[PDB]
Amino acid sequence: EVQLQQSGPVLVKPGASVKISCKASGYSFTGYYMHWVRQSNGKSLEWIGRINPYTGVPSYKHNFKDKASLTVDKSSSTAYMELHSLTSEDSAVYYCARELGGYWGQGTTLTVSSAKTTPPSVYPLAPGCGDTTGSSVTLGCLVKGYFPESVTVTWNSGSLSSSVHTFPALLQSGLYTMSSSVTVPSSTWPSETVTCSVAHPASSTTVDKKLEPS
Amino acid sequence: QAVVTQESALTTSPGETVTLTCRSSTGAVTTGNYPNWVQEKPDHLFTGLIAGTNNRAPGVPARFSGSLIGDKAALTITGAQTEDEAIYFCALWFSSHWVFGGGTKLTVLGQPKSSPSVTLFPPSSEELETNKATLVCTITDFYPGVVTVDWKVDGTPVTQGMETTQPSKQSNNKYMASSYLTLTARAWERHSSFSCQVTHEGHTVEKSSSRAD
Amino acid sequence: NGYLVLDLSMQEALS
Repeated sequence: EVQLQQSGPVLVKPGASVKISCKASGYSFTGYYMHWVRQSNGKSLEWIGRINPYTGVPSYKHNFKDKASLTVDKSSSTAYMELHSLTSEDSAVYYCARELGGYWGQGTTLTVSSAKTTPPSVYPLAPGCGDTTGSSVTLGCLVKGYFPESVTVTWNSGSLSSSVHTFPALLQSGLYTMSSSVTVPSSTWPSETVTCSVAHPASSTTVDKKLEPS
Repeated sequence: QAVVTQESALTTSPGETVTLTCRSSTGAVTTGNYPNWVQEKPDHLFTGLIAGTNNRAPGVPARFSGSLIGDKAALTITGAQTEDEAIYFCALWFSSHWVFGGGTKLTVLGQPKSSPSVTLFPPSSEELETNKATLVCTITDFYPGVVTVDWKVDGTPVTQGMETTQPSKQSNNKYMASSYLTLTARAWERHSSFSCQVTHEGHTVEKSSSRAD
Repeated sequence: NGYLVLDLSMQEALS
């Protein structure tokens, strides 16, 4: 079977360069072109270029000509893409694909950031004092200003999990922000303890917040 | 210059037939644009479907077929299955480069539709002490997984300082999202009413919080 | 003749 195995995730600082690999298996590597594609949040999918592995000739979209350099190693049947003068706008998921309507690699997540390791600040999300009581109550925890990803939020050492909703992170002001919520019966809070535990292994830090009525 | 446009979102049911289109801003789409179609499933999983207008990739179910309809490229799913719920992109060739469409979110109803549960939280006293203020609007348990979120302060539509996550699938196969309104401490204390408006299936629900007197 | 390198992205449509 065909396999397009890309190299792993990479974090670099602005101005550096990175070389992403794509190891082809299960077919004649030099018998097919190889494409490269970028997926970003603000620009969606963009075609970088393609390379003829037999001749080694690359072709680029005009806007990537000075950003990317495509090469191959015929001996290992691996295609390479080197990105130059990296900026934060180059942060994205990069794919190799033998053909756009066929086999794709699994993607390589590239993060370009000057930010340093930063623990999260955890803030409680609770209803206001003037809130109206209902059969249930929704609580949460705001996790702001951490880097790099990711965090793992746990509520009451895992006893609450069915009613948990943990949301994706967003990049804001060079740092990451996410939030998590849990819904419990009104008869359980504040009568009983509800705590969110936010683990951030990169900073070797964990922060627990006990939810209290505002 | 050449911009490719697809439908933002489409909904169908299991066993029905649905058609996705792909149009070019510069002119009609023809076989000279070699339309390719690719499917994205959650966690950046791309699977090619159609190459060269209508050549189905090996292993792709026969219910997927490509064609040209008028001046547009089309992907037709005859007898959609629940596992076809995904994002579908088209790519067109323009002489010397490819251009992707923005993608179409396809819902294949695997369960009854569900309205969103909306909860708006105020800035915590802890954050206000940092000279910052963030309002959080959590949205859960909506299906199909497409929503629009609008913020209003003192009745004025907000255009800056707000960001929303892309809908993410829940364990029960419904979707969830969260929206944030990032403000300065002074901005928070300088306005009265704050609102999060979430529209789903053309229905708008509202949650508001006003600074008590 | 020679070594043919394919780009399946650019197949001609079937008819």
